[PDB]
Amino acid sequence: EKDYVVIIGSANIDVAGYSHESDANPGKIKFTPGGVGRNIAQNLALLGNKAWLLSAVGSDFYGQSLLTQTNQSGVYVDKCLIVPGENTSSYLSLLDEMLVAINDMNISNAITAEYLAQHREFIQRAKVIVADCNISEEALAWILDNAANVPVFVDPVSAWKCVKVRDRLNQIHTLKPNRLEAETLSGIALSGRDDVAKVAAWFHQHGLNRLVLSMGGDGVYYSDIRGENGWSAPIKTNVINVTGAGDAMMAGLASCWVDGMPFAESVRFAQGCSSMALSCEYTNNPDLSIANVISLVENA
Amino acid sequence: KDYVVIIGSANIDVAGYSHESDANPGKIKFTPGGVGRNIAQNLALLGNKAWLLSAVGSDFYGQSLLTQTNQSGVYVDKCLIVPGENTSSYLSLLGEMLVAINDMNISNAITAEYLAQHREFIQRAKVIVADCNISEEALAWILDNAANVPVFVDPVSAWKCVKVRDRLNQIHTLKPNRLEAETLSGIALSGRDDVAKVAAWFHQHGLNRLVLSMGGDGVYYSDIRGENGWSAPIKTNVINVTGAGDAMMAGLASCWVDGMPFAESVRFAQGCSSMALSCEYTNNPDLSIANVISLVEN
Ligand SMILES: O=c1[nH]cc([C@@H]2O[C@H](CO)[C@@H](O)[C@H]2O)c(=O)[nH]1
Ligand SMILES: O=c1[nH]cc([C@@H]2O[C@H](CO)[C@@H](O)[C@H]2O)c(=O)[nH]1
Repeated sequence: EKDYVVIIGSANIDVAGYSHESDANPGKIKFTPGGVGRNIAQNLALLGNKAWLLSAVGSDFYGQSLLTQTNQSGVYVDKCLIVPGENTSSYLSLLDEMLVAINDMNISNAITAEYLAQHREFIQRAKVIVADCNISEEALAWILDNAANVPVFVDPVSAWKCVKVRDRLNQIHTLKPNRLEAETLSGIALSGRDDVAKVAAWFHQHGLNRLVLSMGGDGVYYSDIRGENGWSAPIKTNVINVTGAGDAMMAGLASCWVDGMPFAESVRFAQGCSSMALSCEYTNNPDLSIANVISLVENA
Repeated sequence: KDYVVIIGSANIDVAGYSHESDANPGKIKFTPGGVGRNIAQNLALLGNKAWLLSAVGSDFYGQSLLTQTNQSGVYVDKCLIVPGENTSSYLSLLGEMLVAINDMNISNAITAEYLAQHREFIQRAKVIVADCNISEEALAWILDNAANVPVFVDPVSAWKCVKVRDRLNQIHTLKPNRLEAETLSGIALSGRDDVAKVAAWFHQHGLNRLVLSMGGDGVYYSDIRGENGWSAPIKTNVINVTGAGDAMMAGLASCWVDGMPFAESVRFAQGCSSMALSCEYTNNPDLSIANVISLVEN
């Protein structure tokens, strides 16, 4: 089939260092593919979609390895950028539960409007576009201004990076904030479940088509500007690794949209994807598939 | 058609610098590391045909470590890619160093069986450099099968050096720092007054040549045949101390292979160390005979 999805976002090398026996201590150090956009792209390939990553890595060899590893999970990485003389962005975590974390993502800024415009007609012929908020405001504005009626799904990434979305909700098809992100955007505290209707009305008054609000233990509240809303309860999971849960949920939303699925069922399915990510030791679960998510959901 | 063989570990060093002081912005640098791998790179840069015998895992980042190493001149074609293992790494949080993690278990994949599959190739090298990251069995194998090829040994750390203690009579040149020499000999190196005694210990235990680096005090060198002396440090603007010992070791082995006398080899080696010290990286990209000679003649 000649249908594809375009993901525009960041590709990181995650580095986790675990202390044992808590100067130079022995321990375990794991390099993994990371970055919200790259992760999403990988989950979409595993969900069986033709996925193209538009992203940036540097010439530091390890950048090329990141791309290669990503390509092997199914992702089309050929249009990605290899920036001369820059380092490949990275997310470093010192664990024991995370003690300290460093965030080195300046190369995100190389994902420019000029870069994207050189692939304009290719982006405009995608079935859906997914964008994360690691990219600059100019680059996100470019995507939203040139989507040519292709739905743009936006992953807000963090309370800090989500704000670039506030003035452009009327250009985003589906937004998936967590509690802190939705509070930051709307300026309305999400104290309890009682507050979500008000926060959702805020998002829709500001032009957002569809809100997928994840509220942790409280579940997911979903709301469509056309009137449909509801709560979906969490899928009980024994959680091994929370990293990648949101990336899984975003991938499942977009895949379900492209597959022709209704909103409420797409949200439940997305929750299942997330659940698969949660019970896996990795940022992405290699066993994520329509089959297994369907099996995980129907058994509930 | 002459070459040098280096047997040791190949790491990815990761330096994370906390910037403004949770998820903190900062800088994270991935670089090639590992004593053996570093030495091999310095030897290629000094113009020698250098072959690395080492182990990396199948984690893609391993393959690129090899590729980057190769790009610096090193023949990486005989290295091991261990299925379903991770590439060893040295993680550092820095500003001075706060914490550092050491993940080097793949070192154990550099086995006696592995080396024996390249036995005749190792036995035709001009010199063999081995680091003490490898297991005691693997180091014993090298020393037992060097077939009269000189083995230069980098002791790596006070912890890892001890595997050398019972086999000094098989090692051509050993390059310990103060702490390593103290750990091996059991003789404290309190002041300069102690080196003669430490050196006599090493020679009574069969070591051919000692190159003892004493930090600020310089380098003390001693040959079992009688020659010994102090060489004063090369006054350097130190930017990055990582890699200084690896440059010094490379320079010793290169100078030996080049036919140089001991004392001149030590001065030259110090110059290499100096180039490494004044550089931002674990290896200086500008390391060369030309530049070391030019640095030394002053
Ligand atoms: O600011 C950011 N921090 C962390 C990530 C990545 O989130 C992944 C989990 O969702 C994780 O891989 C990290 O690299 C990002 O893309 N932007
Ligand atoms: O036990 C060890 N710690 C650190 C290193 C490496 O030393 C390099 C500097 O000499 C540095 O690259 C590290 O990887 C090693 O090989 N073994």
